Amino acid sequence: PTLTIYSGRGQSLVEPLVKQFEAETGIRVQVRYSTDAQILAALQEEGSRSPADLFWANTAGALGQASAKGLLRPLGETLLEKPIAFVPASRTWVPVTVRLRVLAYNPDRIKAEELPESLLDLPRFAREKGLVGRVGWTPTYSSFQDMVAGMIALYGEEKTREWLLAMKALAPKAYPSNPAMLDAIRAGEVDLGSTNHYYVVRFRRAGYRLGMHHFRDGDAGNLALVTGAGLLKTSKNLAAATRFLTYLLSPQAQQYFVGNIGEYPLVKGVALDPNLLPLEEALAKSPKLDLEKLPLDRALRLLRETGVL
Amino acid sequence: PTLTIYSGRGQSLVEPLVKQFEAETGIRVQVRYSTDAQILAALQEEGSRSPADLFWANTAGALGQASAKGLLRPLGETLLEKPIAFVPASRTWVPVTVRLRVLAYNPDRIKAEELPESLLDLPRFAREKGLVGRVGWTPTYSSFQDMVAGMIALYGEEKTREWLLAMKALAPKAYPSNPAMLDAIRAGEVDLGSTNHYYVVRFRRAGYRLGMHHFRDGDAGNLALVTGAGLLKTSKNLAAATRFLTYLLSPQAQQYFVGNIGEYPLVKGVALDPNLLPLEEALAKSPKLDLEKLPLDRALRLLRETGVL
Repeated sequence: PTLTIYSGRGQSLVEPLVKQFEAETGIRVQVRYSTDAQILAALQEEGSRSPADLFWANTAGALGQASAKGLLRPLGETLLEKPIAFVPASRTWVPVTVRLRVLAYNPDRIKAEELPESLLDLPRFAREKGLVGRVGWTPTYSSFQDMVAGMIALYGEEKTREWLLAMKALAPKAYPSNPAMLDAIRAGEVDLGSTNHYYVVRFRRAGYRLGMHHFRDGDAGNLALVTGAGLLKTSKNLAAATRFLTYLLSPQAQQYFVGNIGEYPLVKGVALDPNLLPLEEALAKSPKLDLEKLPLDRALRLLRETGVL
Repeated sequence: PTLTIYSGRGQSLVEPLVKQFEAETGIRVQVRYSTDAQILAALQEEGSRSPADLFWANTAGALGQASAKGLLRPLGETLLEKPIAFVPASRTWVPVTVRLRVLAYNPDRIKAEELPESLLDLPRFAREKGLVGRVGWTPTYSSFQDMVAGMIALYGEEKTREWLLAMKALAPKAYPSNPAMLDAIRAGEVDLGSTNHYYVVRFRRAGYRLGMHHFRDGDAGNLALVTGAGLLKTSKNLAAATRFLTYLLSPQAQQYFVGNIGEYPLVKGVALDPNLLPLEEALAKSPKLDLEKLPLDRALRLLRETGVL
């Protein structure tokens, strides 16, 4: 017998936690690593004969799909009472960490106080600072796509399309990863880029003074990016899988998420990092959306039609 | 309940952990942030305006000085049995984390399999590979000076002098901090430099895949840099102070050191980092010196007299 996790989270993040869990509990664990979307597909393709016990996803939207598609078991109050925020109405999965969209910038070139209060205002701001050809983005990156989906949810397709086309008119540089983009900010090739907060945290911990800008509370540019896990209906190892979800919400595992990964924890009693906001301040930043139901479908359509993807 | 800590560890490291300890226990913690050397001066000679409970030091050498001066309470088997290694011969403080001297290099530009087995042979390697002006060091940095002290213990001053003079013949570049030197390694100003392992870890976590060369087991260039904490003879808050010492060895605190700081833990119940060695491998690297008794003053004198410092 082995606990089987299907993970849309990265191996360099998952593996050390799994190894610790194996050592402490004596439970053998096997992990499959794919994208959230590939995991969702495989879980459906495998039907009743899936060996899968848990789905540990990079995104609330993938868990929302798994739930809506009847893959997930309802969770009890013991697990669902643990997180401080983001517990789905479906009560079929548990949020484990949250990450924030932020605006990274070079603080030698831009004063914090002149930065825009809204993402929608970013293209005008970039033209104010003469930044045509001097802004970066990551059009193929999952969280950027999530952010565009939140824009649709808040503002509608037309305003979101308008923004995409305005962004394209800035001649932005596209980077295949967030560290590539942040390196370009450090080098002075671009002066700003929308990214995930923990990439900026990692650069700062390494000694690079990269600016971390938050838009006004509730702005689409601060979208909350919730990760989480659910138990599958197919699970034949429910006690081990419950033990594992418990482990993911423990102070120790949560300290790993904060420290090793740079993400915000969702339980209290975790030591933060001077580069992170207090938890209550972090929770204030995102629009209050149904994160299970972001219109990623419509986001990809717009990104394709506008020439971003 | 209250607790006074004299910390030679940086505020950016100590503060988040102390805040969580306060929140968790209701013990009000007061911290003095200073250097290990300034704290020693206070504990042996200069005095305090109020009694301190704990010396949380950056270095085993400073705790060893405090011990030699008789300023630390003896600890016994109940506290000292938790750490896996590095319990001091004096048994007057508890080891909390370990860091390793390593050789940072740019793996795009340097072939790992060609790097020397001993720090002593670095100047020859560098001269042969035509790397004059392309080696960096941090002459003013505490851990560099510790490594030089390890050299004096292992080799004597005459051998250490030769090495220092052979180094100087490479026209090495001097950097005010480890991040500055690692940035120069990334940028291409130099190709390698002796540093502490966690600086390389932080660079790798940010996406800059700098190399971490370890010398052969026992080599002076792999010196173990142990951090730790001792109870002072002046301690008025003995209950809170012993509770904190226990806390520093707890799974959550140890996870914080691995994650937030990048150091090696000294307990087994912790999730590591794919950029760290397994624990036993890290334990093999350093020579087996009495870390409480390194000739730090001789190292300082020698660095000043060879004009390195």
